[PDB]
Amino acid sequence: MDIKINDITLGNNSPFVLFGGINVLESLDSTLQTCAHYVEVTRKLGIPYIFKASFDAANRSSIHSYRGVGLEEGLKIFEKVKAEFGIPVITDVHEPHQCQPVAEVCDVIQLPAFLARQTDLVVAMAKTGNVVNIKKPQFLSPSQMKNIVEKFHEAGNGKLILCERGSSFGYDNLVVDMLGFGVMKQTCGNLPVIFDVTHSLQTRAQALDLALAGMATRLAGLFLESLHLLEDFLIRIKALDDLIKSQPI
Amino acid sequence: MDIKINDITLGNNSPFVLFGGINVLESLDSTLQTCAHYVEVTRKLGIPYIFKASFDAANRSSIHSYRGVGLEEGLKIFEKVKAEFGIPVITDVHEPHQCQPVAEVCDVIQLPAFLARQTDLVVAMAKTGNVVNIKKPQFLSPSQMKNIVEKFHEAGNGKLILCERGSSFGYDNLVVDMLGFGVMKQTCGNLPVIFDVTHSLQRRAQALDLALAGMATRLAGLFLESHLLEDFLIRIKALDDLIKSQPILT
Amino acid sequence: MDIKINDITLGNNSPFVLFGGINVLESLDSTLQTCAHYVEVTRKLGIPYIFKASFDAANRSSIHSYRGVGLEEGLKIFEKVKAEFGIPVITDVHEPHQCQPVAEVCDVIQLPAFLARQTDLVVAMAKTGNVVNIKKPQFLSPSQMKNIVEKFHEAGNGKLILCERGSSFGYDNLVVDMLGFGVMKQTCGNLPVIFDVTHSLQGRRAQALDLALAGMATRLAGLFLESLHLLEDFLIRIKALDDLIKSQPI
Amino acid sequence: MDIKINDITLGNNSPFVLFGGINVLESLDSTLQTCAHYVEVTRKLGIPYIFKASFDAANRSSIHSYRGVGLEEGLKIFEKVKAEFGIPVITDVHEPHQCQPVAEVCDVIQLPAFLARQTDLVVAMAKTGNVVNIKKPQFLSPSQMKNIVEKFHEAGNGKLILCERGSSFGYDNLVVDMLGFGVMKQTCGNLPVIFDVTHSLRAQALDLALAGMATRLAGLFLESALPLHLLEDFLIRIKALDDLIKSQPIL
Ligand SMILES: [Cl-]
Ligand SMILES: [Cl-]
Ligand SMILES: [Cl-]
Ligand code: NA
Repeated sequence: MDIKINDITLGNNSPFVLFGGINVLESLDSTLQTCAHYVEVTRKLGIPYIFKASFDAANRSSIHSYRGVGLEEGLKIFEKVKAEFGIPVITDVHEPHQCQPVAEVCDVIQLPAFLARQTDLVVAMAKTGNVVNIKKPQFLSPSQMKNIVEKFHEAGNGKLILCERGSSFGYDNLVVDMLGFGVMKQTCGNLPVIFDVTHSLQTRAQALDLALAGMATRLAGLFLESLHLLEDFLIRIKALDDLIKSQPI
Repeated sequence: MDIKINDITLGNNSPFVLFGGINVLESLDSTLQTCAHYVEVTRKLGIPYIFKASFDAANRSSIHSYRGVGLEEGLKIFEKVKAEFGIPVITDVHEPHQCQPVAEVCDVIQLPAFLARQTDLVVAMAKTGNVVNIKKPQFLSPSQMKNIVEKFHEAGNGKLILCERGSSFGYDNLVVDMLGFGVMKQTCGNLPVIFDVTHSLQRRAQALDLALAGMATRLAGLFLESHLLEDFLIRIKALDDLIKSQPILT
Repeated sequence: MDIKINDITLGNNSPFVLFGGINVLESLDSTLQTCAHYVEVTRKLGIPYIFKASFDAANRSSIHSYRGVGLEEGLKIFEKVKAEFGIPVITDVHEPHQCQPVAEVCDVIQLPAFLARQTDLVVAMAKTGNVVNIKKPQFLSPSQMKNIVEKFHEAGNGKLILCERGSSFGYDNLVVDMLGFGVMKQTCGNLPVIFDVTHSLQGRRAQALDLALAGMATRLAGLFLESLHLLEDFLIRIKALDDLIKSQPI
Repeated sequence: MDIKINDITLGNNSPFVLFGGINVLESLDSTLQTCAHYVEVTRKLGIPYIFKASFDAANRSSIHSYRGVGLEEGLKIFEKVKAEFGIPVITDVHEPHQCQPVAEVCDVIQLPAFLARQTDLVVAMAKTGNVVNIKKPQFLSPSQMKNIVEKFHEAGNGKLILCERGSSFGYDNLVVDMLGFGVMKQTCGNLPVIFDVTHSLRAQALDLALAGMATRLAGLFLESALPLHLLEDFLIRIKALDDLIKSQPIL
């Protein structure tokens, strides 16, 4: 199943889409400058591009840590991003009440990994009718993903992306099971599967090897965070994706 | 470090405390009935007991499964449980705004595993001044519990219980690392550590083996998401009494 | 199923048997000293005891590392240990040809964990008719032990002990699944199950005590352990727990 | 570091080498037939090829299951393969005494994973001077491969291949850590790394093989286990990705 995001076709047998941008929104001008760069690079490489950021640092590690710009100022920055660039955007939500007004602005809304089993947030996300990105928790198997998709379907929204970020492997370590992408396609009705290579690594030659290996299994998209390093990175990812997508299934 | 919960002393060198009750509150009548059974068994054996229930069923497996009575009517039920049995109670909270009103009635407030890194919730829980049960995520290592404890301490609350639930072990399976109890005591100032045996089991023989193994390491309490109860508790009490009666090694 | 090893009765509902000694035999005199210590402590505590050592260093870390005294001198030392102390002994074998000569002298022969699926070694060990200790590989699940047991039975030997040594847990780490003991008992005919606490690991001997107590709480036939009187202090506590567990009806 | 195996160059920056054949040697005519098919297909696509089989199946799922033709007859069969097709061959050794007899006939000798820490066997394999494939145990981390490599070096043999076969992942189940390849390259001096996709496990073998080879590897290790007739379709896709990845500079 493909999904249309404005102009963009996202699917497991389509050219890969890049989801990319900043950990946490800090200021308008800082964001425009990051986004500008991703757009120029993707535009000449001809890679469809969706801008990502959080407006809220929900898991900030110290009670004195930066909070983010908050919802109100974050949606303003997102509104500026879409008007200046004409691209879709994606952000995460952590509370049912945030869902409707986030979804008014942001093309894709994201269910945070920690919160995948929070049923009221699932329902409030489903209700908006928007494309939803479901971040697979490190503690859930690719087979348990259908249970979450079932909830979204029962609540009447089938426009779902599944997003891989690694699996718990002993203490304090992650491994990405390259067979899990296939399992998710097979049990979840060939919904778009994308690969969050950045969070898979947190526990760069390493990021390139991992991104290539995951994209070799034929995926809808790549999901990251951030002289000319991105561009050279994406040239290599595009070369692989083009080849893979050109072979019959 | 011991924690006083009304007339109960909770600590890794005190007689173990049983936490248990019902999954989700629906009615007063139904709650009082379950709680009465726990009370009668634990009283007969002399085991301290804290009644546990959710007012919001936040991770129900179907979206349309009953969501619980909700905050307002839930707290009314908890009030009547406390009045009728004279025991402490515990419930989980989900948003910052819930913490104060819940803490007015519930002696222990519980931080759900999936919220354990939500800084706003941790702060609002800390500010109640109540005893807090921290449920350990199955993907978090025992040494990472320190970081959560730290956040609570920064926000002014040291009355913390750590609740073991098992660890991710390949796909689907959980294993309980019996060494992780000691790592938590050692790294987290010997806060009371309790063992949620049920979650780890996703059969009576299995629950018994696992509960006995954990209690053998010397723990403040046993946490169920559960004369069947009585027979099980007779065995746990036997082990706990033996272990606790002996001094920690020289 | 219980096993007689000379005068010792090994079984999951019998008093636990301690297995211990040294890693690699170095000389007759230091062997006899180490054994005397274990014998002194276990006799005074009333615990049956089987001495263990390797005559071999098959996995020695450097090609220049110490080899051990080897089979011929190894077997001589085991003869002397047995004549001096009148206790059974246990050693590992890594090659099929080693099995019959080693079994001449050693009461129990041990299938190293790395080799537990090596069909020729299984067969050669089985043919000796001796008591065999099967080390569960860290990479095998408890439900797979039935397959190795089945092979030993096809090769004609049912005097089998199963030995837990932990399971792979990410890179460079082991966890012991306390539910595995019960799975082995249930699927392998209640053969004696023993717990290699020493290999399951890797303040600190705090750790070995915690692990040993947690494992013995599940009701096991025996324990593998290595040594002012730490061994004594550990065993007093393990024996108290074992006596309680074994006095409860299953 | 590259290794020459007769006229084949094996290396992490060279066209991938296929190590393929069967599990256990069973009979002469069947072996030759299966080898013929591998040879035909790899020759057709220009893929360097090394025939693999065991003469001693040491971990059979039942004790009286056929162990294989044994050393003497197994080496005769390998001789016939090399004579008929003119390709290199690879087999596993199980005891020190086997190492010399096997190495005089076989181009690559393999250290089974379950024996990987047996020092006596490592020493005797090292002393042949033969190219050695080291099979990484599923319970061993990538950074611990350097300890095995060091024992081989100490005994005088540096012609070593590292073979990935997956890592234990909970019970009864394997995951391949795609970052494990780079760790082995970095810590073991960029010795050739190959990927045993068969023992790491359909559509799956292909996904897994393509992911592995995307990280830039010296070879692919499989048993036909694949259906033998779909071999060409499988290899066309591997070769396409390998040719892409190898054609770009590193970094
Ligand atoms: Cl996660
Ligand atoms: Cl092992
Ligand atoms: Cl292995
Ligand atoms: Na208060």
